[PDB]
Amino acid sequence: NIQDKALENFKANQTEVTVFFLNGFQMKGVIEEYDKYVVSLNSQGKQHLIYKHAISTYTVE
Amino acid sequence: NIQDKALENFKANQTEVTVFFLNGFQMKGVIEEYDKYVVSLNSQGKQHLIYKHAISTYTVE
Amino acid sequence: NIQDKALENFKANQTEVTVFFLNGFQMKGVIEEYDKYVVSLNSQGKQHLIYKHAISTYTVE
Amino acid sequence: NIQDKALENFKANQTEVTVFFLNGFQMKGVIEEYDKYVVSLNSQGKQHLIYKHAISTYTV
Amino acid sequence: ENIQDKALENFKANQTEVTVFFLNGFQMKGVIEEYDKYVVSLNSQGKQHLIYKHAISTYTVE
Amino acid sequence: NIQDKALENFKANQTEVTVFFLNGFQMKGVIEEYDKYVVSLNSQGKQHLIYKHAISTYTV
RNA sequence: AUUUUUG
Repeated sequence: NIQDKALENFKANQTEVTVFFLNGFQMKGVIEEYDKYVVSLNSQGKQHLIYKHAISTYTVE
Repeated sequence: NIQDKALENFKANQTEVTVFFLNGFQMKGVIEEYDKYVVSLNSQGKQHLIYKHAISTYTVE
Repeated sequence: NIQDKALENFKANQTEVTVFFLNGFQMKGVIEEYDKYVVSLNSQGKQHLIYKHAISTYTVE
Repeated sequence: NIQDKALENFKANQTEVTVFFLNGFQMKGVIEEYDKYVVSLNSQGKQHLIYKHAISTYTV
Repeated sequence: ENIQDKALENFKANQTEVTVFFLNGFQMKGVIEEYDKYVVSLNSQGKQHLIYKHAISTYTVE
Repeated sequence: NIQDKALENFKANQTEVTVFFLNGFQMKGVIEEYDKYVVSLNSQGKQHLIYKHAISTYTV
């Protein structure tokens, strides 16, 4: 299970991740929480709740 | 459940959330009800029964 | 399950809903009958068997 | 289960149905077979095996 | 009752020229080498292609 | 099952895989690891955790 | 509502 380990890892190290969506949209932020379907991303201070079915790629720095 | 506890929060407080669809379009309204597949959003008097598969993110102004 | 309760209501009350597709297209008709995977709509005479995966939102007044 | 009741009468009566795809493109033909995921459509003279996930609506 | 695997089968053995249609509009021609629940392997321009079924719209011959 | 076989192979010898996304875009790299849903691809120095629902084709 | 038909 690479996913939970990766999300867990980001959440922990408070890594600034770039989330690429399927429609070409994107947000740079920090993964705060997450379950089987969503992912909570703190970006520019505002909280964004994201469905994984919309996410495409998670990229680091 | 990160999702459900978030969906209940908006629901309970009549919070004004912005819903972003996978097609870029966005809607603002209160979360009247929800379940495992859809979300009912009261917005501008009219009721919108929205499918989760068509949503990508939730946020507040 | 809010989805089914809302659809029987649209089916019973014989109310004219507007179906918004993911690609931006819209159709305004009446919800004949439905099931798990699809929805039969009587819009502009001819009938249409729509997949819920193509649907974004149901909008009533 | 309305999806099958619909896919049966189209096949049984060799009904000419219009298939609209998610991208808006539309095809015309007769449904010959179908299972859980795909549907075999004969259009003009060539067979097309189509995944339901690629379909938007059926119209007659 | 499962025509998907009945169709993917005849193709494989007869190495018949199949034309794959992607949802994104793309096209690819070739012979079905292998397949399963989630993917399909199509051999085209001397190259191998492992394709997700969720990206495919339709299969057509010739 | 061809998926896990192929995925494991590329991962075995760290092959040069070209991943095509549903939007036609492509990224060339080596499949580090993978699971039922995602795939970790190192390409151009960066590491990308990609969901299988977002991928279209793998090429060698 | 997270890898082939309420996606």
